[PDB]
Amino acid sequence: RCLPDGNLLQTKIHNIGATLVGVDKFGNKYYQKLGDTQYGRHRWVEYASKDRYNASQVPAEWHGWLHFITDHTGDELLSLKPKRYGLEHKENFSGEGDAYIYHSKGHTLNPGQKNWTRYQSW
Amino acid sequence: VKQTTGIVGLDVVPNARAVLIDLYSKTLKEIQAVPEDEGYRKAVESFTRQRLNVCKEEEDWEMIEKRLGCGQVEELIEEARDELTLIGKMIEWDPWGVPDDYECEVIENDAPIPKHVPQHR
Amino acid sequence: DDEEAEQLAKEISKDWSTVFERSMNTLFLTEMVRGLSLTLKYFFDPKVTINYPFEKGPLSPRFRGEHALRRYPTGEERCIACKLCEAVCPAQAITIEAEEREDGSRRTTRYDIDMTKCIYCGFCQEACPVDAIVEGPNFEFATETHEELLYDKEKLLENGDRWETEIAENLRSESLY
Amino acid sequence: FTLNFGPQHPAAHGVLRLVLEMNGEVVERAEPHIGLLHRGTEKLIEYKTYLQALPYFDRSDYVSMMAQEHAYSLAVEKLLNCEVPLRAQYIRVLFCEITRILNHLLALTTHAMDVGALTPFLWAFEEREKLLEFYERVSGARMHASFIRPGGVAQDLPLGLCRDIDSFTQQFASRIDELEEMLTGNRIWKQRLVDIGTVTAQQAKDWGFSGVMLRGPGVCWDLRRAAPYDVYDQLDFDVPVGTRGDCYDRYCIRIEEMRQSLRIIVQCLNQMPSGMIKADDRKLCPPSRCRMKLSMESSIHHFELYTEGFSVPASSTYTAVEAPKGEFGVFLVSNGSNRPYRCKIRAPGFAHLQGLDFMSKHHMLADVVTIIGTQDIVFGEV
Amino acid sequence: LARKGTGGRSSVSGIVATVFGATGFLGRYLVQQLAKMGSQVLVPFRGSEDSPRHLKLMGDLGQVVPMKFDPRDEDSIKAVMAKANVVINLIGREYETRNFSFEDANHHIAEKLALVAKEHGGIMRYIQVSCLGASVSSPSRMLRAKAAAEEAVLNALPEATIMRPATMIGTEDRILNPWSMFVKKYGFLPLIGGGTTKFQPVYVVDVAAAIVAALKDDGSSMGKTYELGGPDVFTTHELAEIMYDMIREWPRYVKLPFPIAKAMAAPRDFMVNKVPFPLPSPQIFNLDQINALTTDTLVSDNALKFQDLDLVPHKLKGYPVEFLIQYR
Amino acid sequence: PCAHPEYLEAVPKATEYRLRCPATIDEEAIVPSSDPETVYNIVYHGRDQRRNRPPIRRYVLTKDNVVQMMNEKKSFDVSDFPKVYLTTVEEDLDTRGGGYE
Amino acid sequence: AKKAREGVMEFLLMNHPLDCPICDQGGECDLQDQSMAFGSDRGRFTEMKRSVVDKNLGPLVKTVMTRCIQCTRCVRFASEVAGVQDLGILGRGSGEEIGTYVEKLMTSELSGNVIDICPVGALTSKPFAFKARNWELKATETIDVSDAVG
Amino acid sequence: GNHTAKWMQDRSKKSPMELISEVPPIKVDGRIVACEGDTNPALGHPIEFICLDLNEPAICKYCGLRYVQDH
Amino acid sequence: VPPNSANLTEARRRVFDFFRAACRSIPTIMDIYNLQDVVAPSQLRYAISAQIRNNAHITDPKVIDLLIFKGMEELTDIVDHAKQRHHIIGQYDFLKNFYTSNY
Amino acid sequence: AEFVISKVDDLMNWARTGSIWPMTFGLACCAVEMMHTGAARYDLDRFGIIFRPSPRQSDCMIVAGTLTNKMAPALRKVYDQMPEPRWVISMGSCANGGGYYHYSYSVVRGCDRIVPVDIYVPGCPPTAEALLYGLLQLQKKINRRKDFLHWWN
Amino acid sequence: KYSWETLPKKWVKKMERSEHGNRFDTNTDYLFQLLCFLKLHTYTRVQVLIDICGVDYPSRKRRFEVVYNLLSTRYNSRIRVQTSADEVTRISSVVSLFPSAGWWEREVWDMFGVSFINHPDLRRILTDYGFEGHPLRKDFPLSGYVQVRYDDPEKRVVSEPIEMTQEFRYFDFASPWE
Amino acid sequence: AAAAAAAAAAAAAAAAAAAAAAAA
Ligand SMILES: NC(=O)C1=CN([C@@H]2O[C@H](COP(=O)(O)OP(=O)(O)OC[C@H]3O[C@@H](n4cnc5c(N)ncnc54)[C@H](OP(=O)(O)O)[C@@H]3O)[C@@H](O)[C@H]2O)C=CC1
Ligand code: SF4
Ligand code: SF4
Ligand code: SF4
Ligand code: SF4
Ligand code: SF4
Ligand SMILES: [Zn+2]
Repeated sequence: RCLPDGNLLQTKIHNIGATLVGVDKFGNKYYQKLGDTQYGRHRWVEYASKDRYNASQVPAEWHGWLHFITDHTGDELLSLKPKRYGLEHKENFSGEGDAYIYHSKGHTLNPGQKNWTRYQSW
Repeated sequence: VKQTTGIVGLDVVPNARAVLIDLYSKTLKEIQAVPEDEGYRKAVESFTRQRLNVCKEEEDWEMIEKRLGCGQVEELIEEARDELTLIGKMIEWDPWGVPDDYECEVIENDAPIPKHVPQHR
Repeated sequence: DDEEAEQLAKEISKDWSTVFERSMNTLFLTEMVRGLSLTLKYFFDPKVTINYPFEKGPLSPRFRGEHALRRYPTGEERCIACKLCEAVCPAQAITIEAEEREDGSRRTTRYDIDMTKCIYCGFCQEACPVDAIVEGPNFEFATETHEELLYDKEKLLENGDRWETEIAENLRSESLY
Repeated sequence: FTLNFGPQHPAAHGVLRLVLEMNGEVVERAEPHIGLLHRGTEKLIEYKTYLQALPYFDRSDYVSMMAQEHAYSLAVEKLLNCEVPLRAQYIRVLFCEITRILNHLLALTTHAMDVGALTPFLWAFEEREKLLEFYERVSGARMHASFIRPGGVAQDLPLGLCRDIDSFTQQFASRIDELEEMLTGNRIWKQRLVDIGTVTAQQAKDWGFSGVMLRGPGVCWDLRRAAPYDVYDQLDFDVPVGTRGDCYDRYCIRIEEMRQSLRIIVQCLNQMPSGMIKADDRKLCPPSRCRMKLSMESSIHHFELYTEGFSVPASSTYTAVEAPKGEFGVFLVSNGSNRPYRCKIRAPGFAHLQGLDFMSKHHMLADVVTIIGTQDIVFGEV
Repeated sequence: LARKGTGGRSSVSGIVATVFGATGFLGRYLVQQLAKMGSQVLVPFRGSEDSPRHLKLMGDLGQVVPMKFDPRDEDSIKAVMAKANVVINLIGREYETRNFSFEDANHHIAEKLALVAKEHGGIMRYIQVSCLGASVSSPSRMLRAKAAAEEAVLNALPEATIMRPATMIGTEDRILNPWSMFVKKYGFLPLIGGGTTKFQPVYVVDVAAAIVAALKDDGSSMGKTYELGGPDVFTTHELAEIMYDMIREWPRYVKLPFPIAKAMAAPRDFMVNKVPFPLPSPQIFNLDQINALTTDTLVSDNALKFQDLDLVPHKLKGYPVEFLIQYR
Repeated sequence: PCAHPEYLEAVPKATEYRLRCPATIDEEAIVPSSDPETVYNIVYHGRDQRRNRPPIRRYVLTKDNVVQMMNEKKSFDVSDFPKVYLTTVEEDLDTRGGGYE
Repeated sequence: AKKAREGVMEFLLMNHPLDCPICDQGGECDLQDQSMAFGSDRGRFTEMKRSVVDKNLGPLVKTVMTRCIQCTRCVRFASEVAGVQDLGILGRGSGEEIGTYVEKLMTSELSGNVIDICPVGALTSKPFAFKARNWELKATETIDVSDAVG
Repeated sequence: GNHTAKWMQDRSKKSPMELISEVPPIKVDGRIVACEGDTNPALGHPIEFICLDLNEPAICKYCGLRYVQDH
Repeated sequence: VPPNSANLTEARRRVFDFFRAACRSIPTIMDIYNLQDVVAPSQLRYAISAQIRNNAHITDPKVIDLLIFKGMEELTDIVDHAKQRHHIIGQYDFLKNFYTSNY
Repeated sequence: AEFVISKVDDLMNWARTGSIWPMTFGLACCAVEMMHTGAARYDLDRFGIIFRPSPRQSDCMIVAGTLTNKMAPALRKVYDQMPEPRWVISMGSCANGGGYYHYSYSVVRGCDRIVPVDIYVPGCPPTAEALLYGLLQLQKKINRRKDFLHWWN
Repeated sequence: KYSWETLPKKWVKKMERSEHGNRFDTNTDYLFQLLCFLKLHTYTRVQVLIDICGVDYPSRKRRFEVVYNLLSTRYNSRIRVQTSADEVTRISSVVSLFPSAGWWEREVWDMFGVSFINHPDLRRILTDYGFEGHPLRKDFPLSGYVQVRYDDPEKRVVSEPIEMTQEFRYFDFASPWE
Repeated sequence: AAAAAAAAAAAAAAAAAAAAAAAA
């Protein structure tokens, strides 16, 4: 706890009756409080980064279960993530310095700014 | 006896039959100024005669509506007065008679229409 | 006429113990105390709200969010460069340039969806023959700068490999439609 | 005395830029300024195929999305002669009517938030966030569900959508009652709305209102009873028609039209035939993913329908449905090619917002936002 | 340069500039010229990321790439000038700040950018911007520093253009906007030295148009210290006469002898002393700006003027001063 | 004392609603594409709708034709007139079905 | 007539592979534009289509003979107009394969026009391997200056 | 590769060309294969029938998978 | 306004009418947009006349009607504060091209 | 030491990130989605965001919908009268970049042509949560300000 | 159809259709006179101008085609009177009959350029204030001529310079064999 | 000002459907 400075207190006021369904690699604890009441508020995630958290830290294995699109906890879709090309999540580093943010291939901030001139000069 | 036309603005007229007779007599008298061999004059004459007849025969506005099945006598008066306007307008900028050439192209297509589209009922 | 309409609409409610009913329902504001009572019932009822970052709104496997170029289970980008999505795109966001790679099988040298110039209508997901381009349920990719929001040629749309675990699920559940 | 009455509350009436020529507090004329939301829709559609043209329609009226896709689809089936199944018609109405509810839930309580009642807005928007759980579930996008395609409808309902729409319809009479108990009885409401923007029927006809502003005045005219364009000729529902024309009748209609739309939703649910979802004519309806991959002749059509298009034959029709705003009609001239040709979009709010000039004459300046309320003026269509 | 376009705002001009002083009053016009004639601009900012936000527009999707850099730390200046062929230098201060002294902000930086551009062989044109009359033995330590900056940018890097703009007028300037908001001391304008100063202001748009014109020019304008003077050689009092024409106010000047001013600006000159508090940027009374105000050397001599850039400056009446209307 | 006649008891908070989350395929839908009679009988020109239409017959009327038609139209007897779309209003509170649809 | 056309366009699309997305001539295809205009909207063939290896016809004509419908247009063009007589309709039945029986690059010039002759993607420009599509290409009715035939 | 050096600047994750050139060719029985896609004929590419008359493996154009006759 | 231009004479008459209108309206133009100091009335009259003369070779009457209508539109949107002012101040050989582009 | 400066920046940023009232230029549907992001389910009054109806007192400006070439001067005039610690959020494809109407003559190719933008909510009809996450990214942009440390240079 | 018998033959001058909604392609001179008919007439009562659709056929000689839609709330029918007026032909305005025609004709003139006779307040409704050019024509390019607008040193002002953008990619989907 | 004031009196609420309740 010790955060009376966030809405994280609203999540920690949840979890009082909720059951913990799995926890992904990053530490985000995925909770479920069904049966009681208030559909739409019976699946959430405790981000395990009580500060500096934001959305999109929820990996794709769980981002289904947590938006109610599926009923497969990330401990069940982890047997379906492709091993050959599977890639870990990236938290959406939007703005947090260059080389973390994404860059196109001509942005002059991207190492290896490609030239698009279709004609090959002499 | 009519309480009100559901339509807003079309105020209920108590003397519906009388003003209808007046308007249809005015229409029959004013339509004489258009050439006889024009579809407009045949139409005006025919339906004005039918409505003037049914208005003279029946007495109540309700019976006028019931026999002359054209909605409500207030809307009927609106139609008759608008028709008088049109006949007094048609006298001016007289469009009667077909000109010499008169190239009219009946592009009468007949595409089958699916009927789950609106059209009308 | 409005004068007579008023006279009659006030001669409709003109019998004692009806004038009294209307007077005690316009003096002891009674229509309004049924407003306050309902408002109170809702002041005490549970709240339909969602503390967002921790729990998010319900979606569906058909939900159209961040576009992701899928891959075949054995690597090999699924995107053969037919350009059907570049054609079907209403906003013309996708710019595809194709080159026979050295292996010999066609592939897109440039597959750049411009997310800002993109309407998220899912036409690309429908038009693509092999399900190469699909919309990942991400929808959380607000970018500090516009240039990042233009998704590069097959490199950032290739981040769908992370979302494949959810995209493959949504496709396995939607393909029945 | 000229006053540049702009958007009082932004995010509700976005680009409203009236220029009121007032007289103290009495408005003498209201001159709306259009074009602040004039995206090139009636030009951009001439440049794209009949499929690419459909997403513009959900973006024409932003509070009642699928009604315009349904008005466009019925204008590229009027030409195509593309007979759609019974299930496509029933889904198409169950969503045109869910859209009527999604619009009246907004255009009532956004109006009721401009008048001042703050809570009906948020209750109706919880209801709308329940109905967008249906839009978003059946197509994908919560608002712009490019779902009612020309032939039939994009793709079948999920296997749990009618149960959820039922579990919503059971609890939706109560929400309308609350929106009604909170606003209909109030003396602060009636006072703010009775005899406001009264439109005699001759005026609502003259100015081509043709919506909930043509049934306020008492003109019984609903293009679902006049020109039944779907199962509407099978579905039972009563069109509420006002008797005075004041902004309190149009509210009472929009709050009854939100119940008859509930009747139509419950009917479409209780009688939804298990048939094909799109027209069997695979040269107007792209074949399913399963078929185009397995069948070579389906793959060719999936290629020439997602690149070339229909190429609907040469004609010109005005298909008008009863969108929630009013008679939303799309006059679609069609050169033989696969791209439309001057897909003109008659959108109510272009004819209604004309009415603001005479509706809000001699009304007080604070009424000019109530008029804009009951006209359901959404500037995407204007 | 390698220009492939028609006008700008999507064209290319082969000028991937790094306008070192872009997040500044001169910088916003120069960046807009360079990125409206369609050329990349690598605007380097010093602190708050809100500084170059007004420059993310006026350039089309990466034509203006604001970058972070520390003025005293190299290996970051080299990173800002990594992909660049033009390097303009607008880094200058009129007031000493407790952290960066006059030399460490006017001379010891321009020399540093000059050296780290020399090392990064490929900077075709390096423009160096310093005030007019910034010659050694000028009273204002700002002009002595700005003269040493010219001498060190030419030595350490020859064929490097040097604009010499005189006090530049325009919106958000440091010459007229302090006088207004001091006319808001009830029309009280304290023209110092009695308005005997003779200085030639110039519409900042035209200083920018000259800074870009030495880029679009040929091999010439290299190592040639221009003097972007402007028209209508004015006097401080006379220039103030034109402000009161725009801002509707009645001329109510006063004269201040130079000792009185230098005593009134004796505070805010303990900048190096008052360590635990930064002073609020002396706007009108600046002991160094006053030392410059004393001698009217701010006049264009026979050195290169706008005429040697096919360019003629705008006047100082009408639009090029119509930013004062916002004070009426 | 309010809008609660044992009917608001249908309350908005559902708590058991979308019990089967959408992407969970408990039942695999089928969504028929084509009618069974049109699977192994793919003759199209009979089923065609785009192109299976009568061609546009645009024939010109000259003055002779229209004066002939005007003389042929002897009289506008009833049933040569467009029928009115008759619609009257009628007050009804909840009688359709009893308020239950 | 229409039933005969639909019949034949079903046979052509019967053993034809679903290569339209990966076919270089996907947009500019006689088979696609005749199926989408005169051929039936559906195909009843649900069996094992025949497939054909890709012959090496040089660094100009990329060959995918599985797509080729064996209409014989190219084997006539090389015999008559190009006049080199290298292409052939080897075999009979569905096993018909168009191309040189021995690996033989089409040494004839004027034999790159077989791609425009070809009503199907099968024979396509290998230089224009996949680089573009029939709809992206903005066309100008220019002339040529390589040889003086203009 | 060089084509893959135009869109991928990572150069640390294996290039898709190698990811498909390192999967072994699939033995089969007849002279024609299906390669409907991954496994599910509705989640793979349009079915592409490949000929295995040649001795070398015949790649599937859409998926890169390789098939050999296995006589 | 109905196109009474059944001849170039009526069209020219209403051209002079529009010219008199614009000239007699120049006061408000100079006032609302503050050009009474940058531009002289002679110069604004010069510009209006150079406009009406730049398009003087129009042997078509209806085209002149439409030109006068566009001009009245421009004026009415300049008189009122519909358009801004920084354009009104702006509204008021081969080798040197070759060196710049190829077009 | 510098720690006091670090904490005073943390405090200023906590203020400007807790109460960030945007002038919601709600043009078009993304204003209807923004109204859903202001509605009961995704509260914006929870995160402090109070939709101001006037540009005068507002920390942000969530331009949504198609910025028309005619509503460009009005948007610029509104942006010029926000108090300096202001930010702009582009919501929807039409507002952030050219969008469905990139090639429309009357539509500016993204508000990035009129106002300088700080967070572009992506997705043409962004999910109400997506606009909410865009605002939770604007909150990050505040938490990376440290204006006091820069005032001390 | 009853409407064609009564209507003066000269008024339905050029054309007449009989499906997809019936139309009376009339002449521009007899238009408002034809719109006076079909309204204020007992057996043809439209009263409701639904729409005024400018349509531009560049290959015609009378380029535009001002398609007046008309609903008849009384008889439940819809008639589409049309016209044909090129770029410099002022066409009669029917704002006097159906006052809804005001804004529709402002839009027809704005988009196309078909000025309307005796139409009070005929002023560009949709396009920008200083807009020159008529968008919904055919020869008007999609991206517009000078219609980019960006901020600049002319502060608080968005200029209107010549336009430059990612080139709109026109796809030639149209296939032979129609 | 002689402008017509909004008189908040009217006829009592009576839901007015169309005549097609039972048999069209
Ligand atoms: N203003 C005038 O009237 C005149 C000015 N000039 C010269 O023009 C140039 C630009 O003028 P103007 O923009 O108005 O000047 P400013 O004082 O407004 O500063 C402009 C730029 O200089 C940068 N800068 C200044 N000192 C430093 C430093 N120590 N470290 C890092 N960056 C620094 C500023 O960064 P930041 O914004 O972060 O502080 C800003 O980017 C200067 O050389 C100036 O002396 C010429 C004639 C007179
Ligand atoms: S959803 Fe796909 S097809 Fe549609 S605009 Fe976006 S990228 Fe293009
Ligand atoms: S994403 Fe789909 S449509 Fe686009 S090139 Fe790849 S396979 Fe073709
Ligand atoms: S030739 Fe190519 S594009 Fe045409 S039908 Fe055959 S595979 Fe498809
Ligand atoms: S021209 Fe093409 S399709 Fe015809 S036989 Fe030759 S290879 Fe086959
Ligand atoms: S970007 Fe899409 S959702 Fe947003 S306003 Fe534009 S059309 Fe609507
Ligand atoms: Zn394969």
